[PDB]
Amino acid sequence: TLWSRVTKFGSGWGFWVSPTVFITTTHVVPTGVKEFFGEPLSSIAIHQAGEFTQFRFSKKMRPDLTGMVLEEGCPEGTVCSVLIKRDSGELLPLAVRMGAIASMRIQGRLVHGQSGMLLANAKGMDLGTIPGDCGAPYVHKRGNDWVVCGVHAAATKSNTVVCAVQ
Ligand SMILES: *[C@@H](O)[C@@H]1CCC(=O)NCCCCC[C@@H](c2cccc(Cl)c2)OC(=O)N[C@@H](CC(C)C)C(=O)N1
Ligand SMILES: [Cl-]
Ligand SMILES: [Cl-]
Repeated sequence: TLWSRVTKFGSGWGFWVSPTVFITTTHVVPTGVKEFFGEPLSSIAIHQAGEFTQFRFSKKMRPDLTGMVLEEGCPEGTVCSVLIKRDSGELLPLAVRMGAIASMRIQGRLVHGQSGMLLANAKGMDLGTIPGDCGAPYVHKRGNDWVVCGVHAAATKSNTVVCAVQ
């Protein structure tokens, strides 16, 4: 069910935190549209800053899901999994050790987020390092309660990643 939250969106992915809250990276979001997921813009509260986008829908969009904890990044040193899917729906998690919060200009856009380091398989598949992989969530486990703390925004050709954080 965790992976059923990861949804193809625009030029990447996003993540359902709850039935009404969807997060993604700003640069993958469609532009010049009258709706997202069939809902009018009048029924969505949208907040975008520092390459983090949050949609709060007035209607229950993903009632199949429970709510989980969304936090604004994680402590330095946390090991997260980036829940990358590819177009088949295949599940390809990327393990990352997270570093410090900062704001970094990457290809003209300011990313407010956390850099991290990837922990040969990933490279063979360009995991995290193709445009279609952005928006995937960074998660870690607190007991058996899952915490999402960012969205994939950037990564070097070849092993630093950046997730945008609220
Ligand atoms: C998702 O859209 C994509 C994932 C990262 C990716 O595709 N990397 C392969 C291309 C790498 C180009 C360089 C990197 C970069 C530059 C400087 C610092 C860092 Cl850590 C990474 O460019 C990006 O990652 N740029 C991302 C889009 C920006 C608007 C944030 C990007 O391509 N993300
Ligand atoms: Cl879940
Ligand atoms: Cl910007």
